[PDB]
Amino acid sequence: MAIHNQKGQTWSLMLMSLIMFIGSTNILGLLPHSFTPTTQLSMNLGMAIPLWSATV
Amino acid sequence: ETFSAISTIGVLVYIVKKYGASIGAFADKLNEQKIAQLEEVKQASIKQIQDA
Amino acid sequence: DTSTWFITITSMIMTLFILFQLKISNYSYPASPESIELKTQKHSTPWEMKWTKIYL
Amino acid sequence: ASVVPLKDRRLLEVKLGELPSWILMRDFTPSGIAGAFQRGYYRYYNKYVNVKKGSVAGLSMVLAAYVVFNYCRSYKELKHERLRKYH
Amino acid sequence: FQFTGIKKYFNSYTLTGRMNCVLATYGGIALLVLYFKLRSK
Amino acid sequence: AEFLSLSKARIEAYEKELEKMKNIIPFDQMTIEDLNEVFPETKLDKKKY
Repeated sequence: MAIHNQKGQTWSLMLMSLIMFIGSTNILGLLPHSFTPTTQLSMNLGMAIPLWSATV
Repeated sequence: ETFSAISTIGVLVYIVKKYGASIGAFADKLNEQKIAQLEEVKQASIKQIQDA
Repeated sequence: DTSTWFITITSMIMTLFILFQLKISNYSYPASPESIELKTQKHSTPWEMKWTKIYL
Repeated sequence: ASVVPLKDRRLLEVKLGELPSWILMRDFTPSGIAGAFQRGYYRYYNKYVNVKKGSVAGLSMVLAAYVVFNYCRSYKELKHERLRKYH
Repeated sequence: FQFTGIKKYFNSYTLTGRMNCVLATYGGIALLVLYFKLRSK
Repeated sequence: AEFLSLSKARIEAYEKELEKMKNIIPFDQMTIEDLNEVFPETKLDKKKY
């Protein structure tokens, strides 16, 4: 929140949902036989491009 | 090949040690949260009575 | 492994961002609670000023 | 069958972690203050004793369920078993 | 009711955020080269 | 006597406000909407910090 300080603060309530999902789905997989969805390269090319081109 | 099953369950035993201090932080958060309302009700009460 | 073909996961990621924007949206900020004590002080002070103008 | 699986989690929450507030549940909230963690305790040996306000046995049962649920899918691939049993 | 809790949020930022068409075009073209290499084996 | 006329209801409305203020605090773990009278809420993008 502190860096932006604009009327671009509306966007920041989403960016803390983005940190809890890949914060969790990278921490679940350390278990014995679990499976991480951020291992496959498919969804990460759907996490970058609909967010990166939402900026330009 | 799951001797790394125990070591991801062994590290989660060492955090149960600090979890007995996490009750204070968790407990501490609740108490800290509790003090604010108590201050607020008292603060609210004095202002209303003296304005009358 | 080098997996392939990608028609999978990425359509099942945006259904997840209907969940995480539902849970995390109902949170509470400690700071908002310090703001409601300020406007209650100025209102009765102006009401006492409305009572002081009822004297003067 | 939706009211069947939804009444499973609302039974495995309000008993063993953590039974919240919002009166009409106020004495139901302190029902978790003693907690059923004393009921959940006896499975390991004694050692996870820190469950008082950071409750281990409330959480560490789901993660023990998600491991043995994922042991079933892996079983077909890593067969390895001879015409016998192990030690 | 998985809509009106977050419907005020959507038409705010999906004006730029809901541009998955570029993901759809870069995805749909990425479908084409893999069916083609298995066609020529 | 207009102060004795107009502010007399302002005294009793403040006196009745002390009655309902006792009602709201209640149990420690009481409610998430009954505590939403004194401490405020607003429309979109009010709380800056």
